[PDB]
Amino acid sequence: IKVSRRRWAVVLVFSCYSMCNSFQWIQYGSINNIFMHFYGVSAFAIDWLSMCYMLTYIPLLLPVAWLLEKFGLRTIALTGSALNCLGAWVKLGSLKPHLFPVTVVGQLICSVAQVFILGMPSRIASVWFGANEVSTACSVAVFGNQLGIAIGFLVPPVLVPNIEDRDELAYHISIMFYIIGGVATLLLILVIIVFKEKPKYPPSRAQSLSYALTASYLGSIARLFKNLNFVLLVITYGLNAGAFYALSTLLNRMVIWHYPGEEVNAGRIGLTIVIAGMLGAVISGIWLDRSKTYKETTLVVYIMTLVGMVVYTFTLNLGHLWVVFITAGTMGFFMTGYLPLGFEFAVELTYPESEGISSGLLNISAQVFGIIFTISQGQIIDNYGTKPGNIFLCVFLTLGAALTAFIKADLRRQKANKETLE
Repeated sequence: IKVSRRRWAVVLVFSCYSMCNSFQWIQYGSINNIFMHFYGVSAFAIDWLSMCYMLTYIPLLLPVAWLLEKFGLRTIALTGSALNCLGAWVKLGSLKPHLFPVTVVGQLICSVAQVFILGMPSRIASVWFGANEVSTACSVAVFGNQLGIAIGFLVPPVLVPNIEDRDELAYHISIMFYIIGGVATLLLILVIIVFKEKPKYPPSRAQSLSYALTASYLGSIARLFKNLNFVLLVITYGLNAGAFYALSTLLNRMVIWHYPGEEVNAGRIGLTIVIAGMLGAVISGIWLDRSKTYKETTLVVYIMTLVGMVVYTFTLNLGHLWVVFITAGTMGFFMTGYLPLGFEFAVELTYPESEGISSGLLNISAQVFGIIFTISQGQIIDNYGTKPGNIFLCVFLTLGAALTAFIKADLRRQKANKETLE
């Protein structure tokens, strides 16, 4: 068994166009107050450019999983990169005040490519890396996707200033679309020449066993939904992860409403939320591995997410910009840090069911609640101001905190692991 040096280039290029794809998800929500003026549509319409990523994930998750297991890894990788590249070039045809529907068509194509990209953070690690490197390679793939959102907040406010003149505003928007289109096309060329179908030699003994080994999705889903403990965890995971999508999409609307101007600083808050959360994941992941106390750390971290919202909700309008950075950073520190806790707690409760099925339900719950929260909070912000909009998320996250408390620590995988040893 020998491993090839190509394994690091495979993840590096994958994390690059996953970074580009995540940029296009939030490139409209970071400058939401600017795209409203360019196209003349309301804030609800601009939020759809960030929510169509959520909608397409729900029905396309299962077929893409079947496609990935059928046509291999390279075919899905080419499809995901080409659609991401194709969607970026379609957007450049929408550089007119009246061509908003062209933007939606272009973003929907990028929305389809999101499913083909988020489907294999882990599968790339299995095929290309040995048993020791599976854990770190899977995190690097997720590392790029999260870092794309951080770039997606900081950059658009710098490239696109708040100009009343549509004709001059279109040039600045054109620069942003050209760079993303150029990067996506440049990475699409890279995907063609590096991503191969499989490494020349197996990377680990398990992969050799996996290749030699070579029920249905609906059969598994029935059994997981019989686990009451997992059903509660699915709901609580959706409330937390969905609150992240809702707040990220509406972050520009909340910040600009209380601080006129300062579009560039609103992007910095978005970067602060993501970057702090990226540090939250590694701390929570390391702590959970060492302590192995899945139930207690899930409740403590989930409560801190509620505490983050409470301090964020009331300190946003105090009139101080720096305190928003601290409150949003702490708020984002625990929201993204809860994601590794939810995944590990779900696999622990659903043993020996496949991790892909368990993680798929959590992701679907995240997108379903992301659409509900974004729609409901948007109407509340429009009609009742931004404070009831954030309070609405605080109330729901409080409901999730109680539901998590009733989850029984049925850590059956830990029981199974010690059973094999004895």
